Amino acid sequence: MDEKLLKTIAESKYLVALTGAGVAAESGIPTFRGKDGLWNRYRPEELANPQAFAKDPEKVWKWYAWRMEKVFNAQPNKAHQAFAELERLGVLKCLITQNVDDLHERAGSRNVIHLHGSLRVVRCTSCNNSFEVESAPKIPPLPKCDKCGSLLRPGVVWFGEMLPPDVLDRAMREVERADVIIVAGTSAVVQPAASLPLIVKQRGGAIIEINPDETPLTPIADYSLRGKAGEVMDELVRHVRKALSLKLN
Ligand SMILES: Nc1ncnc2c1ncn2[C@@H]1O[C@H](COP(=O)(O)OP(=O)(O)OC[C@H]2O[C@H](O)[C@H](O)[C@@H]2O)[C@@H](O)[C@H]1O
Ligand SMILES: [Zn+2]
Repeated sequence: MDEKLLKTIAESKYLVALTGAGVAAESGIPTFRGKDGLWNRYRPEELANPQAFAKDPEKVWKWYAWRMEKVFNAQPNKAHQAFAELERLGVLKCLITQNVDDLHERAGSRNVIHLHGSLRVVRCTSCNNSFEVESAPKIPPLPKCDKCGSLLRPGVVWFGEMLPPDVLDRAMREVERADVIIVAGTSAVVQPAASLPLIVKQRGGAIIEINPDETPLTPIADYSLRGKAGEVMDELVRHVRKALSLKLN
């Protein structure tokens, strides 16, 4: 929280952000890895992959319906609010997230890229029909497509599956032009998302990591703030807004 950091942010020409599950932790949603991580209690090999879904679609759907209810009922936290405000102020140009929740949107964020899909989306496993839901379905019965009758599935990206080309390309273009990137709440291990901040640094930009833990990205982060995203981002944005308000214009 030194002048240099605030300066880097306030004077940035094209700041972007990459967020992970840690940014939703303060909304009561557990992260995937770490202490109470979901992947530590639930096996990603049975809940986060096409093979498992085909084997037992009822089990996978029951789990996602539960997660959907949790997210739809959760509220955006101070971190979500801070990112939306940083965008309102004209500083944050684009927010790229690995999160499948819609908390960034519900906080007011407008230019959001969902690298790994969204829990609000449900799509067919056979035809191209897809749509959004207001609340979680009850399982059983298995959600079936009203177009061809085939099994529907959560509109999220599972392990081994390819991120939508257009989505990753858009994110790539964003980081290729960013001079500063805030990387908050992500463990920096899952690819290709984890490689996006490297693009910014390789091109000459700065990395600002926000995470209570150190990660594989920490060694190259210009700034690495050990704290919760809610507290850190709220303070950072308030300081940035103040700095901007002081400019003689
Ligand atoms: N309050 C907090 N504020 C900021 N960061 C936090 C907070 N609480 C926890 N974290 C950090 O959030 C990070 C979350 O790491 P992950 O659980 O691996 O979440 P993520 O990086 O988004 O996962 C990537 C991807 O893998 C998953 O399978 C899934 O598809 C996901 O999108 C951790 O490094 C953790 O320390
Ligand atoms: Zn269909």
